Amino acid sequence: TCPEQDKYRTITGMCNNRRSPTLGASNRAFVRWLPAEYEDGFSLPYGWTPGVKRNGFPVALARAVSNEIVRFPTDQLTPDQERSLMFMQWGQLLDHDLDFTPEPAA
Amino acid sequence: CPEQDKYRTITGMCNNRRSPTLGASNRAFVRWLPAEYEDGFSLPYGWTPGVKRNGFPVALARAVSNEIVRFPTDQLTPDQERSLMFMQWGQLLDHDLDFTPEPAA
Amino acid sequence: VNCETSCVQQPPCFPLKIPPNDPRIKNQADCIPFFRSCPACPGSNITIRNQINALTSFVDASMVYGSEEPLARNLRNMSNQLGLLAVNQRFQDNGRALLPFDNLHDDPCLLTNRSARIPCFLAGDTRSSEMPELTSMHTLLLREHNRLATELKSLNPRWDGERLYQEARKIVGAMVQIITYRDYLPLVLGPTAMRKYLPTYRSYNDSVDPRIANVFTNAFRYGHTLIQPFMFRLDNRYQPMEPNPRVPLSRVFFASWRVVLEGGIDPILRGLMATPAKLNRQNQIAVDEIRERLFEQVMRIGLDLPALNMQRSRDHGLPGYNAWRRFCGLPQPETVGQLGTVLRNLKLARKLMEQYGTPNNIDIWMGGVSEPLKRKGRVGPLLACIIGTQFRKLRDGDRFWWENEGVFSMQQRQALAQISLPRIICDNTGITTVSKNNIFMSNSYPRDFVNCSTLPALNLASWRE
Amino acid sequence: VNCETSCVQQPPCFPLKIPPNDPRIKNQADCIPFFRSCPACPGSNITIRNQINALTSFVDASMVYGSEEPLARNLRNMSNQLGLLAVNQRFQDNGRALLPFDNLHDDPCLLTNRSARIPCFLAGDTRSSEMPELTSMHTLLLREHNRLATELKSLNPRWDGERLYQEARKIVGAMVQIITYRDYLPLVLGPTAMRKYLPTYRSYNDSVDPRIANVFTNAFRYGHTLIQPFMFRLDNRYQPMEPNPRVPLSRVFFASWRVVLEGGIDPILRGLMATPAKLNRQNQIAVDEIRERLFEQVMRIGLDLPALNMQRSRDHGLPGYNAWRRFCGLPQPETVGQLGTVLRNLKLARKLMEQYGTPNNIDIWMGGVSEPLKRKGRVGPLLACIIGTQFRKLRDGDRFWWENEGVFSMQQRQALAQISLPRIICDNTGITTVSKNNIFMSNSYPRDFVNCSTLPALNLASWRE
Amino acid sequence: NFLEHELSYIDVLLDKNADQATKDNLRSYFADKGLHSIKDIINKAKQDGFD
Amino acid sequence: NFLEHELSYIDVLLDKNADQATKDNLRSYFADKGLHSIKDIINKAKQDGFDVSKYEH
Ligand SMILES: *[C@@H]1O[C@H](CO[C@@H]2O[C@@H](C)[C@@H](O)[C@@H](O)[C@@H]2O)[C@@H](O[C@@H]2O[C@H](CO)[C@@H](O[C@@H]3O[C@H](CO[C@H]4O[C@H](CO)[C@@H](O)[C@H](O)[C@@H]4O)[C@@H](O)[C@H](O[C@H]4O[C@H](CO)[C@@H](O)[C@H](O)[C@@H]4O)[C@@H]3O)[C@H](O)[C@H]2NC(C)=O)[C@H](O)[C@H]1NC(C)=O
Ligand SMILES: *[C@@H]1O[C@H](CO[C@@H]2O[C@@H](C)[C@@H](O)[C@@H](O)[C@@H]2O)[C@@H](O[C@@H]2O[C@H](CO)[C@@H](O[C@@H]3O[C@H](CO[C@H]4O[C@H](CO)[C@@H](O)[C@H](O)[C@@H]4O)[C@@H](O)[C@H](O[C@H]4O[C@H](CO)[C@@H](O)[C@H](O)[C@@H]4O)[C@@H]3O)[C@H](O)[C@H]2NC(C)=O)[C@H](O)[C@H]1NC(C)=O
Ligand SMILES: *[C@@H]1O[C@H](CO)[C@@H](O[C@@H]2O[C@H](CO)[C@@H](O[C@@H]3O[C@H](CO[C@H]4O[C@H](CO)[C@@H](O)[C@H](O)[C@@H]4O)[C@@H](O)[C@H](O)[C@@H]3O)[C@H](O)[C@H]2NC(C)=O)[C@H](O)[C@H]1NC(C)=O
Ligand code: HEC
Ligand code: HEC
Ligand SMILES: *[C@@H]1O[C@H](CO)[C@@H](O[C@@H]2O[C@H](CO)[C@@H](O[C@@H]3O[C@H](CO)[C@@H](O)[C@H](O)[C@@H]3O)[C@H](O)[C@H]2NC(C)=O)[C@H](O)[C@H]1NC(C)=O
Ligand SMILES: *[C@@H]1O[C@H](CO)[C@@H](O[C@@H]2O[C@H](CO)[C@@H](O)[C@H](O)[C@H]2NC(C)=O)[C@H](O)[C@H]1NC(C)=O
Ligand SMILES: *[C@@H]1O[C@H](CO)[C@@H](O)[C@H](O)[C@H]1NC(C)=O
Ligand SMILES: *[C@@H]1O[C@H](CO)[C@@H](O)[C@H](O)[C@H]1NC(C)=O
Ligand SMILES: [Ca+2]
Ligand SMILES: [Ca+2]
Ligand SMILES: [Cl-]
Ligand SMILES: [Cl-]
Repeated sequence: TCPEQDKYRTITGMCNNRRSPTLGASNRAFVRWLPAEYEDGFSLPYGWTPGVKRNGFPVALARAVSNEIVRFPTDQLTPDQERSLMFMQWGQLLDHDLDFTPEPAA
Repeated sequence: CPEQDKYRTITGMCNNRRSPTLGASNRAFVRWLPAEYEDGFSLPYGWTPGVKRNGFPVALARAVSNEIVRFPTDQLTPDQERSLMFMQWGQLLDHDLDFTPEPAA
Repeated sequence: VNCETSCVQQPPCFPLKIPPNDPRIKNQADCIPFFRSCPACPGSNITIRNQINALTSFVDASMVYGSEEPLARNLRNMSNQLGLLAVNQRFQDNGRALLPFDNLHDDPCLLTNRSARIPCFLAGDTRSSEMPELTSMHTLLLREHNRLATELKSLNPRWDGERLYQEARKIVGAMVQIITYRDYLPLVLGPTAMRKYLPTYRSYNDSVDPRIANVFTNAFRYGHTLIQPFMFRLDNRYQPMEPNPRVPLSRVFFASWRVVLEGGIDPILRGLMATPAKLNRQNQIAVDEIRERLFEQVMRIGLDLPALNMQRSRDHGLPGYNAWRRFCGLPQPETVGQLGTVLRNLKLARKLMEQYGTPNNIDIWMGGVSEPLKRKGRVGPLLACIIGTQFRKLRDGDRFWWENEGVFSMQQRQALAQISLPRIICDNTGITTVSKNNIFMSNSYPRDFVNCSTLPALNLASWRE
Repeated sequence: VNCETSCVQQPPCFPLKIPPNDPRIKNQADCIPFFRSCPACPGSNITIRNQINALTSFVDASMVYGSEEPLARNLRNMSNQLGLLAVNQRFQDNGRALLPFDNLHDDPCLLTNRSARIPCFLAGDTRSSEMPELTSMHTLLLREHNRLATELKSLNPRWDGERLYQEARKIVGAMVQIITYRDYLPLVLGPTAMRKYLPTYRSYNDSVDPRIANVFTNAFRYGHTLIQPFMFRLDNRYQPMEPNPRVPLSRVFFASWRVVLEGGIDPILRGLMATPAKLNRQNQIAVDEIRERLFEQVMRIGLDLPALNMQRSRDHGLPGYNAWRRFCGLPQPETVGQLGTVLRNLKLARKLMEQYGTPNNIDIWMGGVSEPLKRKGRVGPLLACIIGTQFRKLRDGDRFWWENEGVFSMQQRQALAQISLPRIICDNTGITTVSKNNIFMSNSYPRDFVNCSTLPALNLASWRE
Repeated sequence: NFLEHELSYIDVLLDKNADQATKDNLRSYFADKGLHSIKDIINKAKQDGFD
Repeated sequence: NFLEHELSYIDVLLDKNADQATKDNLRSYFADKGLHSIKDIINKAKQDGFDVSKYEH
């Protein structure tokens, strides 16, 4: 069980929350703020089976959305007058302190 | 899930169309608070001897029952404003909502 | 390990150990047996163990129809196209139907009276035989389903078996929701929690999660404190029934032979209407029959149901009393003095601290049922919040809720509003005198009683094609 | 297991299909490769599939120290009791430390320049080498740890290696917290959302779940709309550095050889402070270096990072835009006209409905980044609620939050309040002119810059014993 | 396992006077359970303790 | 997998003029990796691709 006295964090996050010692610890499931939405109810994502609609409408291919909505000509990029590129890098650095979602290896 | 339907399915599936297992049977319970286990993830409090819960020893459940729940049954107070059917409808309703399976002997 | 006979604490066992001062079990090497609930994801070093609900959460009469497709077909009468539920072929209750018999390996009902050889019953839920009073209710709803299917056949001769079954099931389900929310829950919670947690129904909300919460499976055991230590049976004049009118509960558990061979369900339904529940009080929480002699006839040792409740909450990893108070928005006592204020009862508060050391550790059922009851209700504010919250999600989150537009016609809803549990007892038994409306409150004969004729039947005219 | 090369949809693969008349990928039998995220309970017919966080959720500098025990020892210098982190043994950046090298099964930094033979780096997070900008931040915090551990040895010569490592680790974790919640987040959310979701810290609340939420791993990808299409490097006087001053990002991914062999981190850090970030605008969401050419040098085809984000949200079963609006307490548009008012942009609303049919199905990232930015923030209302809600839990729920009583003394707290990222860059590089605070706002040289002197250095005096 | 009320369905399958619509639906019911011929149905009832 | 900077540890274990406390602390570090002797450390570096040619004796 978690030691009654604690000077430092464990590496894995174990024993931060003493009543529930895995909360925030590593190699644990994500919490869900909303229940998952999957084609079959429990494991297959929307876009898996061809012809299966989502909430009455066909599933848009992600790459199609990306072409029609995200694409823009590179020469017209607007530079943010009030943010440095360090604003961008801290976000990625900070992202990599909070979460990494493993996926299988090739 | 069928876009049109007049009747409940027997398993509860497809009540909720965006998330079709919610309320269906043979699914995990939902947790309104994170669980509290001795090792964080599986062993209940009371399992390993000497292991306290939040700074205090775990009371044997039989001993809580003996010291707090027990009373002389002849002194029972009948409820002037409730019938035994009030009790029994509770049990039946319970059995419409949850059954937590155990392994068989 | 064989949890029912060994006292070794190996998986899947988690037996209750015995204190040295025990008033019943004098051997500390003994134990009360206990199987951990099945985990939803066995042997995982990643997920936090959680438990499984084998039933549909919705208030849909799934204890009559089953919650799995194979079971639900075995409960149907498949020898014609009348849409009926299967009934016992060997026995009847003065002509009326009885539930069919299940075929279990290690049938406990057989152990309660070896010579009767009456097995456990087959119903939508596996616990139908645990108390003959429960069995009675099951039998009653099975006879109602069939009575409706017969009536619908008269209105709609062209309808096939499936339509007749689905249409009667839909009605029985609405009756259970109507009796539950109109008549039962207001008397559990009281008016003030009823307003707070079950405000007027507006409509189906597909973002309400309708699942049963883990803690609800413990909190809703509040009803163990209403349990009377006898089964009462009353004759047609509401007097004690000639053979054994006052049977200790330790001799009726799993006694399905008493339904079949000792008078059927009428004397039991009469005893349930004309006998008061037990009042839960801080110094009278639960009776020795469930605390000392639970399942004494079908088990090596009598179990202790309040103790099982607390062991089970630890098995499920539920948080303690104060965490649930915080969840509900209620003050969280830290000292015995503050706990005394929260319970309006300092003596009880001292006993709990001696056991638990801190209110943080009080098991939820023990905290829940120690709290003083809310006005005109039969739980305290913690259980009211857990129970009320749960039944609001099952209502707003049910696409087939009976008042949701499209499920029933405006006319069908007008007719269903008229149903009552006393009326279903008239239509499906030999009882001609039943409790006045709010059967859950009426409890004394003859003051609280009325002739069946004075009650309006369910009019199925608007179910016609 | 064939996901990178095959296009057939069998587990664990979920490749993205190619639409007709695609600007780049002309063959529609081709695909963009995609591994489904690992389930938390593999093979279950009971549990709703969830994914895993391999990292500690806390803001604890686990990108420096690691989140598993053996890794965390592998990053440490076990040749002495100075409590240092391990440094590269073959290369240096003008004397100063570089990250050590990792020994991977399939090393992708070796493919970016075959003659350089510079593998990927070893940090507490596996993604360290994805961008030399990222690598530079990882290197700078490694150096800050060793600098503190050296300074603490001066004060307390009797402290052994573990005590030194832990205390340095503790401070670095507090600096990542102070920078994040005092300087970074106010500029993401804007002042209004910041008051609402991150009110003034009171104390630790052990009932606050500090776990990362599944949706957060997709919402915090807002940052991809800030990515500029080049890497900028600047000499000691903040002018273009001589080798390659503007490198296309499609030629820096996993290009660890650029840190080792092309001047180190000093020029990258300067281009980060002296270059504006990209502005997210509804018609300029993300650049084609990441939409067309992501990881082009180390794979059979360049990826589409916005598209990956959207497929990933589907892999994780996340609900769509309107369900997250409802969650957040924001209105849920039904029609194109209603969505045009939410987005204050009807042309883009129409495009989203053309693709998705209903705002219920818009993917969370796409709907989130389409929203108009909050005043003085770089996210819209929906993303503000998710990001803010998450970081309040990581603060209130962290027993080791630097401001929580007992973690640091009152004096060490007053000292730590003086730290800042420009100071950290001065103490650990050859950079001698840095950004005025706030570093994330300051972007123009020399207007927004100052000498390494006007800035208060950290006082470790109150760490003596 | 086999249920006692399913013995009455055998009485219907053997009853030569009942209609084929009824017998067909019962043979399907038992077929879904793995009992494809009247010999298989009987032997399942006996196997599981009946007469 | 053996890491490149653990090659520096091998030299500290082979340096005869080295603090005995620092050498115990390294042998203990390698023991948690399942490497219980100096030769077993050498062979893991060898198998994981590294130049072991100055330690073949
Ligand atoms: C310590 O932190 C606790 C967590 O707080 C959350 O997270 C932090 C970071 C902040 O964002 C904080 O603002 C958050 O609330 C915190 O405990 C929380 O306290 C609230 C309020 O007391 C609790 O809310 C109450 O919940 C009950 C139960 O319903 C809840 O759960 C069900 C199932 O999820 C949902 O259906 C509900 O929507 C609820 O979420 C409600 O019945 C109750 O509302 C009723 O009562 C209020 C007040 O009378 C009425 O206005 C309503 O309309 C209803 O009539 C509250 O909603 C919350 O459950 C609880 N969470 C936990 C984990 O305990 C605690 O107070 C903090 N303490 C300190 C000292 O900071
Ligand atoms: C349909 O039902 C939806 C669910 O309703 C719950 O269940 C029913 C049965 C009732 O009990 C009902 O009262 C329950 O709320 C319902 O959606 C819900 O709507 C509320 C109100 O908008 C949402 O609350 C908002 O949550 C966000 C995010 O924080 C939440 O989750 C985190 C993570 O678990 C917790 O830490 C928080 O405590 C929250 O629970 C909050 O940021 C937000 O607070 C800000 O909200 C307002 C205005 O902005 C102000 O108080 C402050 O500025 C707060 O800082 C709300 O608390 C809830 O998330 C949402 N649930 C779901 C599942 O979507 C919906 O409205 C119903 N619709 C109809 C038509 O009936
Ligand atoms: C176990 O269950 C048994 C039932 O299977 C119980 O057996 C019954 O117990 C009662 C009470 O002792 C007996 O009642 C007596 O009956 C006789 C004569 O009855 C005859 O008529 C009935 C039908 O009306 C028939 O069932 C009998 O076989 C006889 O033909 C009276 O003279 C007495 O005054 C008294 O009424 C039952 O007869 C008896 N047998 C049956 C088959 O019911 C037994 O009590 C249970 N054991 C325990 C420990 O609970
Ligand atoms: C909701 C519930 C549960 C848990 C169900 C689940 O999810 O598995 C249990 N009870 Fe209790 N009960 C039992 C007996 C003999 C009763 C007398 C008829 C009885 C009554 C009763 C009432 C009135 C009630 C709600 C108002 C109620 N029950 C709810 C309820 C016997 C048991 C036993 C035995 C258990 C399992 C104990 C364990 O091992 O954990 C039980 N009930 C659980
Ligand atoms: C939080 C997050 C995640 C999810 C992490 C997880 O839980 O697994 C991803 N990103 Fe994004 N990012 C990538 C590159 C090349 C970047 C340039 C340096 C970059 C920046 C960036 C920032 C600024 C940011 C937050 C402000 C951020 N990232 C957050 C973030 C590349 C990727 C790739 C590739 C992925 C995985 C895509 C997939 O297959 O699902 C990714 N980032 C995820
Ligand atoms: C399916 O539904 C049919 C029709 O509703 C049920 O049929 C009926 O079954 C009962 C019991 O077998 C019969 O009742 C009795 O009659 C015998 C003499 O035949 C008598 O000895 C008994 O004491 C009792 O009065 C009834 O005649 C019979 N009717 C018909 C039309 O078949 C059938 O049992 C149902 N099957 C199941 C599994 O529920
Ligand atoms: C690949 O990496 C090599 C390093 O091995 C790069 O070579 C540098 O380039 C200069 C100028 O062309 C050469 O004189 C040397 O080989 C290197 N410089 C020094 C100072 O040694 C090479 O340019 C890289 N190529 C690409 C396409 O990335
Ligand atoms: C899920 O069901 C399939 C099909 O019946 C079966 O092959 C598989 O073993 C099941 N999975 C588990 C974990 O029981
Ligand atoms: C350990 O520290 C010493 C002394 O600063 C240094 O020379 C050596 O290279 C370090 N070892 C590693 C593996 O970083
Ligand atoms: Ca149900
Ligand atoms: Ca972390
Ligand atoms: Cl989520
Ligand atoms: Cl719960």
